[PDB]
Amino acid sequence: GIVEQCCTSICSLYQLENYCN
Amino acid sequence: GIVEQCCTSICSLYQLENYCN
Amino acid sequence: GIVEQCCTSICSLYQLENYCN
Amino acid sequence: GIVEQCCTSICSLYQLENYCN
Amino acid sequence: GIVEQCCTSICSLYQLENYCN
Amino acid sequence: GIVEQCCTSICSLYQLENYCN
Amino acid sequence: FVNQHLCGSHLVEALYLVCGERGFFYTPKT
Amino acid sequence: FVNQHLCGSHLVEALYLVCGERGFFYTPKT
Amino acid sequence: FVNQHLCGSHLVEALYLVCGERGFFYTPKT
Amino acid sequence: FVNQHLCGSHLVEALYLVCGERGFFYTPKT
Amino acid sequence: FVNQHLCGSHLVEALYLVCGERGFFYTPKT
Amino acid sequence: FVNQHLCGSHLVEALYLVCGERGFFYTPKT
Ligand SMILES: [Cl-]
Ligand SMILES: [Cl-]
Ligand SMILES: [Zn+2]
Ligand SMILES: [Zn+2]
Repeated sequence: GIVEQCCTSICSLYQLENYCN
Repeated sequence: GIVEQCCTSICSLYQLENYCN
Repeated sequence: GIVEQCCTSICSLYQLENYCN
Repeated sequence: GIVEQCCTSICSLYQLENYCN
Repeated sequence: GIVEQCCTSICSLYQLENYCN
Repeated sequence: GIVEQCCTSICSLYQLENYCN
Repeated sequence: FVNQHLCGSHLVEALYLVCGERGFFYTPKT
Repeated sequence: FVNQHLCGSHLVEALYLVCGERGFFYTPKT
Repeated sequence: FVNQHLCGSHLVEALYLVCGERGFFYTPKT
Repeated sequence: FVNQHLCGSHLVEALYLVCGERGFFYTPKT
Repeated sequence: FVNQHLCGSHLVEALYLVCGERGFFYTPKT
Repeated sequence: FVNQHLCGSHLVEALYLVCGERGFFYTPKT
């Protein structure tokens, strides 16, 4: 998931924004 | 400057990009 | 909520666990 | 010690609490 | 103490070294 | 540069200070 | 442990610390 | 914005900055 | 995204997040 | 609470959150 | 270098930075 | 002061603490 992806790979702020409430 | 824009007043992530190189 | 419980007022690490999944 | 253990292995908050004054 | 020296009033990095072991 | 050196190797605060404005 | 004011990023850092793999929600609107 | 390499609590900081008052949920695997 | 107060180290952490490899300048005198 | 994997300054943050007003001592090897 | 207000977690992060392997004590009661 | 091993946002924190009101520029390779 995002937690793993940002750490093992890269992730974008736009992808992060999907986890906002 | 950035402190006035983002700390004293509020700024978006986009405004923060104003201070990228 | 958490901000009122832990920022505005103070909370323990145990109260913080209230917001775990 | 704790500094190494938390980093090379894992450590618990309870173990951390032993370093409080 | 450190809080009075560095938080309440201001301190340099050198004064911070006062609290090293 | 400094960003890489501090991360891949080590760097000192004195070296860091060269990046101050 | 103790009770302190935990605000903003510090609050979420504390949640991360306290919840870790369980995960957590930070819902300031509440 | 640039892509991010974020581990541990740095992911939580980023979510915090990204989501602001909306807050967010942090849900690691396992 | 959102607008929040970003001060001090938090401001530079946000710049790091937002600029990353581009780099950035933090010039509070302005 | 969950177990922690904490390096560098993250250990110090954790000690800070754990100890609060008691403070703490940070004593790495060597 | 400079003088600034260093409080809370930021103070201990600064101590970690400044002391590193020497270690340090954070004793706010004093 | 001790030598530092600083990656990612930790470098930016350090620059922040080192430079204070002077601010600083963060310029990674590439
Ligand atoms: Cl703060
Ligand atoms: Cl890290
Ligand atoms: Zn802070
Ligand atoms: Zn880190």
